[PDB]
Amino acid sequence: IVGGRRARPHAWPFMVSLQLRGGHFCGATLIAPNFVMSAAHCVANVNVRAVRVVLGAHNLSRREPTRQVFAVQRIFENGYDPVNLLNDIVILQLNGSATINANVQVAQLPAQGRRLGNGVQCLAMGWGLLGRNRGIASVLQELNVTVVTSLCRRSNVCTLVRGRQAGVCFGDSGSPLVCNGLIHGIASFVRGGCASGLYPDAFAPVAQFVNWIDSIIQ
Amino acid sequence: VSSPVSTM
Ligand SMILES: *[C@@H]1O[C@H](CO[C@@H]2O[C@@H](C)[C@@H](O)[C@@H](O)[C@@H]2O)[C@@H](O[C@@H]2O[C@H](CO)[C@@H](O[C@@H]3O[C@H](CO)[C@@H](O)[C@H](O)[C@@H]3O)[C@H](O)[C@H]2NC(C)=O)[C@H](O)[C@H]1NC(C)=O
Ligand SMILES: *[C@@H]1O[C@H](CO[C@@H]2O[C@@H](C)[C@@H](O)[C@@H](O)[C@@H]2O)[C@@H](O)[C@H](O)[C@H]1NC(C)=O
Repeated sequence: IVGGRRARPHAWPFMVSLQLRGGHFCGATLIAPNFVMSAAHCVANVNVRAVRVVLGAHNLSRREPTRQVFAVQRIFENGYDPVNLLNDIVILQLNGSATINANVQVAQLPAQGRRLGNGVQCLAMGWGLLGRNRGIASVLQELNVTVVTSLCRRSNVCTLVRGRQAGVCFGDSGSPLVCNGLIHGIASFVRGGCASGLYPDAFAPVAQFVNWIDSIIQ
Repeated sequence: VSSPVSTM
């Protein structure tokens, strides 16, 4: 997140860190004790065998005994278009079930077909690049955002912050867009650059796939 | 690629 604020300690207990070596590379969202939702390109050319699904985290710069690391069992995709960046959603099955603590909780999704219009206030998060200076975020980061329809596709849900150069950057892909306590977006791609101020940041449109998510999660 | 897309 560029131009954002630190999150309160585990204020968003559904926030997941997808790690490869020991470094963060994508974020995710816990939608069930044994399921994780993220971005399809986050696993496109990676050995999913080696990805550890870190959950219940705050500062990924050292070890937290409240953190619960998992591995990927099953990978579901509903037609990811790697070139057009369409349907950039993936459901990752867990290895096991997570302890629903105060630090780990199950996020919730909207209904199939729910479209947010321009003007709706949303919130983005991620451990991605920390902003202008300073790289990957050591501490989860927050950012108030508003939905835009201009310079966007309904094959996405788009987000702009008006009056400042701020928005999602590299490493935030797969992280959720919370709108009224509902997960409406998955961080897919930016245009021209992260906090460009002219091109809207694009999220994967969760509401278009819920019926598909419910067939895996139920 | 920028205006084509810049997947993070
Ligand atoms: C930035 O976003 C945070 C997160 O809450 C957001 O609320 C909506 C506007 C949507 O954007 C959601 O997607 C998102 O979760 C805002 O924090 C929220 O602040 C408001 C006002 O301070 C809180 O509402 C109050 O709730 C209390 C009871 O808790 C009432 O008594 C008040 O009358 C008032 O309604 C809200 O609870 C709080 N949400 C959370 C999760 O803490 C933040 O305000 C927003 N910033 C800006 C500038 O809009
Ligand atoms: C989840 O799986 C963990 C296994 O660790 C990892 O396993 C494979 C997938 C590789 O990524 C390997 O490099 C790792 O060591 C276990 O530690 C953990 O206990 C498993 N979860 C449960 C609930 O048993």
